[PDB]
Amino acid sequence: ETWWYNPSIVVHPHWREFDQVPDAVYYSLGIFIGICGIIGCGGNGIVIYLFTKTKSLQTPANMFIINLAFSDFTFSLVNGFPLMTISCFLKKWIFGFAACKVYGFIGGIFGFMSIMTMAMISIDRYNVIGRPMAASKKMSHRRAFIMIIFVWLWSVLWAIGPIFGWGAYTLEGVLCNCSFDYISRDSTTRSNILCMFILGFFGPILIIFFCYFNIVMSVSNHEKEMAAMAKRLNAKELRKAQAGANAEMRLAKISIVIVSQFLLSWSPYAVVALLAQFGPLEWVTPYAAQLPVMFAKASAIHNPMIYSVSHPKFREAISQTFPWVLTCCQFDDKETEDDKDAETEIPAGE
Ligand SMILES: *C/C=C(C)/C=C/C=C(C)\C=C\C1=C(C)CCCC1(C)C
Repeated sequence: ETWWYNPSIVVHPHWREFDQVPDAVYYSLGIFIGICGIIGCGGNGIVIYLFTKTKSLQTPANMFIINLAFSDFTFSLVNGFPLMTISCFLKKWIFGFAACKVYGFIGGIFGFMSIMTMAMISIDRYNVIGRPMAASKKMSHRRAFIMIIFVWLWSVLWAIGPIFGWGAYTLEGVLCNCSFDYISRDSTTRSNILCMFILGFFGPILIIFFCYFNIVMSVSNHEKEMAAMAKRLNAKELRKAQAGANAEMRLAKISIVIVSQFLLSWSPYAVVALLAQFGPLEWVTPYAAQLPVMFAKASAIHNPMIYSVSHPKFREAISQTFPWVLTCCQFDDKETEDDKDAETEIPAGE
């Protein structure tokens, strides 16, 4: 009688009025997300593997990197193959309501976790680079451990609403994947949406901007300070300190790119959702929602590749364990120099 009917999940009327997209579209969708599964799990596993097992990557702050990779790993796993990919190739979500809820909840829980984790990373950056060299503070296992616990609590908190009625996780677009309900406009649903956007999204963003804008409005605070101590009878040994700042600065840079990646990837979909909840629902067409959600879902497969082309110590480790990966991005000793000087200790004024 209909092409959208699902015996397990009641599809919202809105997605029911559209014609069914072509077969080629479903197949491309499944192939697409399936490849995010491969790259995502593959790439994130490597970072988790390499970071937890390499000695040069054993600093507390790196725990955030691992947590981020775990987040992205699980997102790519659950959101790709087999729940969505298989659903696409059958042009139907054949896994039941319970799976859909788990799917949507897992998508949100780790989506909120990746930015909040980034927030914790932006904080570390502010303590090492954002503050003055005299008060510079490195991350401690204690601190880091507590921070990720906050991350986990926070992430689960703002994504579990729909699990208890304060919102919902159902099918969207072509009905082969799940997410939260941004169509229904009841008090309950709308409050959870507002909470997701404000607490889950805007929240960590503020932390980010407040930390990076704070690192920018301190580049000069540091510019001067570097000199005052430089001519401060600071001998050739000064170079060391300088290398350290370069090394840290590079990582801070990286942090911003992965954050930029996240925003560029999620902001579109976010917007399409808001239109459906506050604007012309007629704009929210099958592709209007689908294509931008795919872009968002792939977000969880980028950091690893970003790291592989800009992270020196990490690039080192790869060359030493899975060198084929660095083919087009060949590694060289010179990439780790700044870390050498920054750590090479001076023997009593040398
Ligand atoms: C494919 C499945 C998806 C995208 C499930 C998403 C769930 C969810 C609660 C998402 C929340 C958001 C982000 C994460 C970042 C961008 C803004 C939100 C609030 C849409």
